[PDB]
Amino acid sequence: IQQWGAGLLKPSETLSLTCAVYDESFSDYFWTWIRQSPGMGLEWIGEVTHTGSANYNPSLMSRVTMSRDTSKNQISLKLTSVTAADTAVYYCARDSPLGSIIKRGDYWGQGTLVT
Amino acid sequence: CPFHEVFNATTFASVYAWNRKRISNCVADYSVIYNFAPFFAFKCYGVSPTKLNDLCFTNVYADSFVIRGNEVSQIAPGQTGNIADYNYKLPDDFTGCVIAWNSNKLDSKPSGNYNYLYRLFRKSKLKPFERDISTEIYQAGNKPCNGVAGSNCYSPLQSYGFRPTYGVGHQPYRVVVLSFELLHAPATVC
Amino acid sequence: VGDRVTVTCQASQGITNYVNWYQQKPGKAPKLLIYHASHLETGVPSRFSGSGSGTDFTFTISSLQPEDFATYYCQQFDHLPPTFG
Ligand SMILES: *[C@@H]1O[C@H](CO)[C@@H](O)[C@H](O)[C@H]1NC(C)=O
Repeated sequence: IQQWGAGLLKPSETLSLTCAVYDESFSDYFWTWIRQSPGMGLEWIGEVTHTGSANYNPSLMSRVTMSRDTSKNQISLKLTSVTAADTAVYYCARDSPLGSIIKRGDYWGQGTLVT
Repeated sequence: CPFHEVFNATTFASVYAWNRKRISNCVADYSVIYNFAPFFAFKCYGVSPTKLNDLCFTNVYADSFVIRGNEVSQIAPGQTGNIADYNYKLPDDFTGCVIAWNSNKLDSKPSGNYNYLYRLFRKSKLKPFERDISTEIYQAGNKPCNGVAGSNCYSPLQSYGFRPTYGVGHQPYRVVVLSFELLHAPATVC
Repeated sequence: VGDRVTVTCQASQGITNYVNWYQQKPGKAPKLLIYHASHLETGVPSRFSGSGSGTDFTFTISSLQPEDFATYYCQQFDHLPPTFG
């Protein structure tokens, strides 16, 4: 899996990151974004289901925005308001839907760090 | 017998609602089905394909639908997957035939076709020769969904994405399975 | 260290049967070791296992191979949003 976006930012602006896959079954898996503050646990940002939808964490509901692109098989994450309290590293994670169960986060990307 | 219409229907039903037709009190000439030059897969269990017209059965059932190529292998008895376990189950004591041929020309457009759906969520696997067509927001976890999608509330059906540029493993294939039945009733079809 | 180690994870409000156990290393992306209680991912040689419901989930390892030095993490599925530990 590949990712890219903005590396260095300034407070009070917007951030955009893109996660791209290299397969052709990019239509039947849940795709989630994970945030990790420097050396402090982990955080769950949001997810996009199979049928082009999105569920956002209540804490960051308004700020965050997820989107897909089936033509090029990419996923876009946007944050409206950036600051110095959101410096972290972001990972792109995948979940395979089974029958009545979901194998959450069975594959993680390298991710990228933002300030 | 009107096998011509079943094999020449303009539109085929979705996988989760396989189209079934009954045939009885007829004269069976299966050779006509060989008019279609291409046949990606053609198999028969329990009866030799060459001696199909020399047998007598009480009746037959034709079940037709459209699937993906790489899933065509899941239409055999004693199989498992995302199709054989939730959309179409074949009992082991199977006596019939299965036919599958590509449909790239007629069932694929550049824009993307969403007319064909297949089930993806279900609590329990289907019984052999059973069907279930009931749209409902599948619920996961202890919380009740209350008929609204969300964190653990999903749509069971998934829509195939068909484009003419897809690989050979994703271009749709039309599939039809014939099941023969003979019982105490007089052997009509022959 | 050496032979055996055991860890526990607990939930305050509400009970659940869904938890996950992930592994991490110095600067590499996390890996999922165990999903849905005892059910094991098909990448687990050295008996990484743990079974228990009722707010007292457990993680147990039979032996410490030379490549067992991580920061193993719990997780939840239900009770949105998921929270780690
Ligand atoms: C199918 O029916 C249509 C409509 O009459 C006809 O044009 C076509 O030739 C038929 N094809 C076959 C293979 O029966």
